[PDB]
Amino acid sequence: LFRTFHQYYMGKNVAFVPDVAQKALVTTEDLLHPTSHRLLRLEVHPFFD
Amino acid sequence: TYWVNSGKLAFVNSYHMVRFICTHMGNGSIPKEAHGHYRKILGELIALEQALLKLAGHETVGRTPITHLVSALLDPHLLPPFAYHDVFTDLMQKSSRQP
Amino acid sequence: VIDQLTIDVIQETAFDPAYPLFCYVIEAMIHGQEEKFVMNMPLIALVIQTYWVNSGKLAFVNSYHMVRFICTHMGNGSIPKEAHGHYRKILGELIALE
Amino acid sequence: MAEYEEWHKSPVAAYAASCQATPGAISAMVSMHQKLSAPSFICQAKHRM
Amino acid sequence: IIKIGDQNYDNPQNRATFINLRGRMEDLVNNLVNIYQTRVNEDHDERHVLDVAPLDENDYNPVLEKLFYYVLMPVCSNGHMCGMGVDYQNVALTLTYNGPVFADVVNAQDDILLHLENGTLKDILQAGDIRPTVDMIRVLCTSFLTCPFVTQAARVITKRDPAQSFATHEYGKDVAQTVLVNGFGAFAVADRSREAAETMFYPVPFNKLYADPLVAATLHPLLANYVTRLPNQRNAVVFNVPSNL
Amino acid sequence: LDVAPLDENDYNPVLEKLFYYVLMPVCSNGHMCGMGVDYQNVALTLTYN
Amino acid sequence: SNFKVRDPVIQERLDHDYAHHPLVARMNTLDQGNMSQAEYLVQKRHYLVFLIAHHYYEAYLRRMGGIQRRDHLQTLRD
Amino acid sequence: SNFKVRDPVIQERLDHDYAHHPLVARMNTLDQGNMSQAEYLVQKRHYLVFLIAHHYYEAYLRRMGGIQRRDHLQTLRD
Repeated sequence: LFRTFHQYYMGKNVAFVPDVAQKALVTTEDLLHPTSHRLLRLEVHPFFD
Repeated sequence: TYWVNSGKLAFVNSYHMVRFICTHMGNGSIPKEAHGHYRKILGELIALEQALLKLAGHETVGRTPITHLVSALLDPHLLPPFAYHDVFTDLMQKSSRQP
Repeated sequence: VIDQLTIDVIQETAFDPAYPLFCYVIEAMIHGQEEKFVMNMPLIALVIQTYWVNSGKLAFVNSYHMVRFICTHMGNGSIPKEAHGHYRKILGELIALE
Repeated sequence: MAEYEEWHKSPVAAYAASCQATPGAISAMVSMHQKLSAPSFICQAKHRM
Repeated sequence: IIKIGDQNYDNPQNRATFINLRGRMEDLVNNLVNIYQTRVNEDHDERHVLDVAPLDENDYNPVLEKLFYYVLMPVCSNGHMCGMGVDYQNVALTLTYNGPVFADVVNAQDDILLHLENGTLKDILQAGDIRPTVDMIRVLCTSFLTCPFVTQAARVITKRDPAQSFATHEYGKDVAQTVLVNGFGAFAVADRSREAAETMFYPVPFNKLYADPLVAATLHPLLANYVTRLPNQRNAVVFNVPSNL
Repeated sequence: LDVAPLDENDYNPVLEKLFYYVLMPVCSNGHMCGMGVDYQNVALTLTYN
Repeated sequence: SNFKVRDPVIQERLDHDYAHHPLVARMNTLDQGNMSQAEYLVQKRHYLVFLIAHHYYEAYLRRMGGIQRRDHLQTLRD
Repeated sequence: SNFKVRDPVIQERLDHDYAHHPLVARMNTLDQGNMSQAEYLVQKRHYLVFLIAHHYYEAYLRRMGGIQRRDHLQTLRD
């Protein structure tokens, strides 16, 4: 587990954020404002993701 | 000698003296009464930059993040006004702007 | 069972800049074992006591098995009586939750 | 010094002279260093500052 | 399904080929040279066999462990927790190769640092400010015998609850979890002794409550380079975890 | 300009900035100055006796 | 160093400095094999770690046997 | 005194009062040059500051070498 750790962070210069990790930081009023299609588009079902 | 005679604690002045009394010296060399007040400083001063990362977005603009722009506390072109380790060659390598 | 005063102790250890590295060496050598802890109970009663007297915080908070073994297997006055009370309140909480 | 050329003008020093010792004045100085730019205002209008 | 690396683990009848147990130390005083022969010969990057102690159903209960790591520690530490991995044979090389441990001329009930040399134990015991006796470290040396190998991770793929077995795709009926075997989670390591932690420990981010960059940057100076190159990932919610964990 | 070299792990830029600009002018109520030192006069006092 | 941890700074050659010890005679009985001269010094040091631990645990079990009746009650007569 | 700090009040001529010291022989090896008689007493005093500091730091590094194995474990035999 020192190999799989060191293969991944060696020359990483770009960091990706999923759809889920950028919803839990948005407040309750920013998500409904119409400048955000993309977070609000996949808010389809209550129970699923 | 200074925490026992008067009720006050020395070495508040520079940051590097306040940092070294916390990181080093877990001893009983300086009193536990005066050891807590130095630890409350760095324990809070780290707890400020946690709040400064909650406001600043996870997203960027180009190569430069948004966190570098929104507050001058996070903007690295502001420098601490006393320099002991060589800041200037670090700042020229990372600035999109002209230093 | 947990009051706000004992969370105030557990949180101060988590933000400690001078937390001892030696209690990671012990916990790696115990690695959650019944027999291997009883061999070392005259050692961990020194790491806890020299970390509760030198500073107001308490050690061996990382894993569950070190917190469980301190509450059950001593029943004595090795750890100071104030410092041993904070460990009992942790397992008093977890049982009351379930 | 040229006081018209820094990120710290005069009225920052005028506020620190009459601060209280209260921990609210610590968070006043931290919320003071917002940058008055255009993409700062996006970061406050989301969080309702 | 337990995935120990490549090979799946399905049945309890195939327990001996995948899981190797190690019982009491007092019972294993006979087969104990056969343990050290497997420390040198075997390839631990492709061993695919995990070492755990045998468990007694009247001793433990999983709910108190689950109420501890998932409820009480993410609250009280506010999520500053990373999965610390241990290299075990490099730990006891500091302890046993001391010199006051090895030489039997030194008194057993005597202070350690009066006799100890410029190594890592002079710097690790200067962190904890501990004055143990020579009996104390010599008992810690004995724990090297049944000591396990490198910390491993096993991904426990189970099916979902019968109220939740409706899924878009075929993998969507299976929920999963990686359990770090023989490792332990740990707080922010002291910055006065990061040199000693750099010779013993390494970070393994494997879970959402246990992948924290401000803790993981202390354990290895390459992730301290990663956090300071791009400060987007200084949060726990945002931080990138490897696709193999 | 005689300055010791920078350790990347121990440089820590933001925390020096929170101490000098925020936490010190509150607690001192803005009573601070920059101090100059004549370093070869510091040895002649400490050593030469 | 992408595959292992950093090596600790410890003073070399404990064999020349003390012994006068029976377990160092057990160290020389380890065969060299196909390992080089520098690699033989490494794995001989690791084998010393096993011998010290097996010695002090064997000494520990005799210590925790506890005090027994017949030897103790005979000495209370004097 | 518009260009320097005030001079401290310290008793003069440490050379005549103690030595009996090897580093004062190093002081006389400093050449006078074009400096006057009063100015030679000044810069010879400043050179004594450098010799005391270089001596006690060289003595300090030997002190922090720590206790070593072979010399100590031999004396534990007695």
